[PDB]
Amino acid sequence: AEMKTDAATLAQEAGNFERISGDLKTQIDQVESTAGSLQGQWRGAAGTAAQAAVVRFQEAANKQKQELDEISTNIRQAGVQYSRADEEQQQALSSQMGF
Amino acid sequence: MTEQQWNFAGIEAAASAIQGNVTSIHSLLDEGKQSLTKLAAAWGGSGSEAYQGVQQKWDATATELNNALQNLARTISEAGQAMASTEGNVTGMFA
Repeated sequence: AEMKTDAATLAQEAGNFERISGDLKTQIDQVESTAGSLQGQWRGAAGTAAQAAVVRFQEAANKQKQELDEISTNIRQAGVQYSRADEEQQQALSSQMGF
Repeated sequence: MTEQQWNFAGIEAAASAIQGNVTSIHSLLDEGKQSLTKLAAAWGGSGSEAYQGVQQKWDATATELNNALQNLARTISEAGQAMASTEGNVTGMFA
């Protein structure tokens, strides 16, 4: 084992999570939007069946979006605000970053 | 064109999109779930009630959106699967 909550480890996991949360949200939004076309086309049953499934899922989308950010932020509050702070050699190239 | 409400080439692949989006969340959740225990420490340990409430809260809305996605793709996927096929051939009737 490397660390327990070490901002290094957390950041290592958080940074990896943010991607999951984002992607997860990206996919969710995709469905929420995509479903739009579905609910926009149906013929009884498949309509309410889907339309409804869209409602339940939609309402759940937010629930998840909440636990996503909340969790994604839970790390921030954990004390993970300094990990990729390796801009030491940033201003370096920066100077040579122009014309 | 007259109405982007739902393009045929859209609603058609829409379902297919739901499927891919469905699985995406299926794995995604499994992906984040891993960070949950790995981030548990962020909640002040993994054996803390704090992280716990997060775990259940994660799986909570999780399966909620996961199921909704399945049930959604279950009646959506049929779009280009059954819905397209023919009426009465939709999952509603066909197992």
